[PDB]
Amino acid sequence: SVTTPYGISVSDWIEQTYPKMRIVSAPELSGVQMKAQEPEDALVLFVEDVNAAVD
Amino acid sequence: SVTTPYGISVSDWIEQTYPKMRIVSAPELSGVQMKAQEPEDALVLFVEDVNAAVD
Amino acid sequence: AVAAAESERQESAASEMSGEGEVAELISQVKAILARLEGTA
Amino acid sequence: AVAAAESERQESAASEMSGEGEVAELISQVKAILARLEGTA
Amino acid sequence: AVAAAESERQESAASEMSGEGEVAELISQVKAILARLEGTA
Amino acid sequence: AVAAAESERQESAASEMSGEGEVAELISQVKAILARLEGTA
Amino acid sequence: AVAAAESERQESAASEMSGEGEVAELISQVKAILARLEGTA
Repeated sequence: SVTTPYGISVSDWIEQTYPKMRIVSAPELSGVQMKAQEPEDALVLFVEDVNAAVD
Repeated sequence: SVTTPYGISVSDWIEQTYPKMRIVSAPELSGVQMKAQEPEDALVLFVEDVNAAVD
Repeated sequence: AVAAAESERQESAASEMSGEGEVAELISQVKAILARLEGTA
Repeated sequence: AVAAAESERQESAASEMSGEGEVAELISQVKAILARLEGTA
Repeated sequence: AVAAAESERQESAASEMSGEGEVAELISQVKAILARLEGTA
Repeated sequence: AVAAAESERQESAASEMSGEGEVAELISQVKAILARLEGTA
Repeated sequence: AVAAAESERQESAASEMSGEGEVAELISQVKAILARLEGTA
């Protein structure tokens, strides 16, 4: 929801750039690692399914 | 309906950020409390319903 | 009956949520009606 | 009542507002017609 | 058919209107076809 | 069917046009299917 | 039941895509149901 100072959110950028991009948020992806005491948060970008025709 | 000086409303930001967020305005939610003489106006964000399968 | 009531209810909710959300929810309810039409026949 | 004059009144109204509201009301009227189609069968 | 020609014209016009105008005219014509579907049965 | 294959090709092509073009082409194909439904009955 | 499973999985997938993608996927599913309705009759 962070917006550039003119009013375009990161969500708007995704909508106008990757319209069919599935976006989910999971509690277990927060604090995956600890650098020294700060719980490192995670982002995972992955293809869900791949068609069986090509391979 | 208040905008940035470049033509993006708060409603537009909600549209592009939380498109399915219900927005209602109630007469009884205005002037809920008193600071000293100024009727304090309120905002309540809440989940409507929670599915019963999870719990 | 109960189905129609639920439809009307979700419709009034889908009238108070932005424009993209409203259009998405209305199209989803439309598709639910078409799925019911398929189920009848 | 007549169910047609009200439909044209809603059509005029929807065409008179802005684009998102017009598309929302048109899909709502489409849903109403689909629900009446379900009710007939 | 007369109706066929009418629909074809509507399409040609909506295709050369802008995006929201097109997405509104197409749903208006879809609603017209749905009204005809209700009328026939 | 020939019509089925044609509609599949239309969908595939629409999937690569931008969002407004996507929704316009999909609604146009929906209108074509509804017109064929009217023609059958 | 297979078509219902496909429709519900596609609804869950399209729920969290952005607004344009959600509308596009929902309209594509609506058209799929219309094509199936055409095939049945």
